[PDB]
Amino acid sequence: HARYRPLSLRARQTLSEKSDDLQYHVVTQEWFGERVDSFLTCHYPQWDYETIKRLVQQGHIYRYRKNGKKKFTRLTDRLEFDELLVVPTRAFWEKQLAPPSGVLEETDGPKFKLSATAREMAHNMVLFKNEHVIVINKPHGLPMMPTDDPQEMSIAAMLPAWKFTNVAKPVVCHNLDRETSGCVVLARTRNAHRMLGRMFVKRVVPNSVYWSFCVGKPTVNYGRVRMHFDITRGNKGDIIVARPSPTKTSKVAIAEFVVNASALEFGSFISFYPLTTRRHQERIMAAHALRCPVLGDAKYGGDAAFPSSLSLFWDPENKGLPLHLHHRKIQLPYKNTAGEFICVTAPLPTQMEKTFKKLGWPCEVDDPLIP
RNA sequence: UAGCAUAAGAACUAUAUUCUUUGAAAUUAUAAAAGGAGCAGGUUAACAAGCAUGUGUUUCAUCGUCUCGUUGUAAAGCAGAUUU
Repeated sequence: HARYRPLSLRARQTLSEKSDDLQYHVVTQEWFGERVDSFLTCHYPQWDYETIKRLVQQGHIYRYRKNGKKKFTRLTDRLEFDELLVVPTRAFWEKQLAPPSGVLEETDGPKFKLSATAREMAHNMVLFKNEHVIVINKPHGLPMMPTDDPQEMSIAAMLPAWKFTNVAKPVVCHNLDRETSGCVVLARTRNAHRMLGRMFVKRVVPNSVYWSFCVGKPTVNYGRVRMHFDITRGNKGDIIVARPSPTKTSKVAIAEFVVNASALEFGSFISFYPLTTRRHQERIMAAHALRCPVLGDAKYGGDAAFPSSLSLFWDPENKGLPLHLHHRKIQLPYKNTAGEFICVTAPLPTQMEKTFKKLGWPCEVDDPLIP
């Protein structure tokens, strides 16, 4: 909810101590030795153990031992005689600036019906599935989140389709562009989502690859690309200023590009291994840092991503050419029976398969750079 | 402020007494100042009851979209580097 401001540690402590919306449960003879978690579970049936643990471990719920200081306790610590246990209230969470933990609130929303054809499409889309995670081959044209036009299809909309024998639908762990296809990961459970979210933040060891067909050939076969973006809002779209040097408000974008095989100076096949997440880092780096736009990228390589070189295969005047960028070989923490991590791949889309076949290069090949 | 001068034989001498006289130093000492290399820290940054010019607005992030909007989070979150 709104009216929640970012608070430093001192500000949070000051607000917590000043607020009068606190309930003090006395520890009597009957609840002396009872554990904190059991006491809270008994006294707050409406709350969930997740909320209990979050509050206790983040300090929103504490105890006062008459010691002149508020002790912050673990869930496994025993209580004591004639001591207070301070717990906030709905008033504490709402009528002030301190935001609550993202569980205790009772927010809810409606549902949405899906057609049998859509469910079958989702089932065919699914690639890998276990008790924790799903990896699906998101197509080219479909978007991930709802578009500026509410009446449009989306992966978020289709999410309930692959709610296999689970009460709650999975949650997307990361998002792809509306023009890029390939693997996308869904966490089945909330704990799985929290654990797997640490993969998609900025990292130094690549775990996924992007196969791209780029017009032109970079001067070097393998290398690293680093660009600092200063995304800002514009009239309708957003401006993306890219610079080589850092800046206070800029965000870095790092990738490792390997030219798997280049036909000639006209076209090339590149693999991008990103160490960072930014709006359109792969496309921007291919277009500017490498000076080799993707074969279907009109947003950056306008009139240059559609070359007359491949007039025999693709019509240069057909601006609807799908982007020749494909997410592939996402590596997951979960291992297999052989002891090695699970690397889920996605088959190349129709256009990239056609281009590879026409150039004579094989399509189904294992990328050793992502073990 | 009233009281305090003066006094001649017993010979090293006894914890007892607050008296001989200061009531306002009207700062600025310390020379002055600017932006490759050296040392140190941090790299799990710094800031955050915010921001913008009384008003409008959640924070940070998941590679959305052309304003709209899904999800997580309220830190287990956010700069830059992660090489031998």
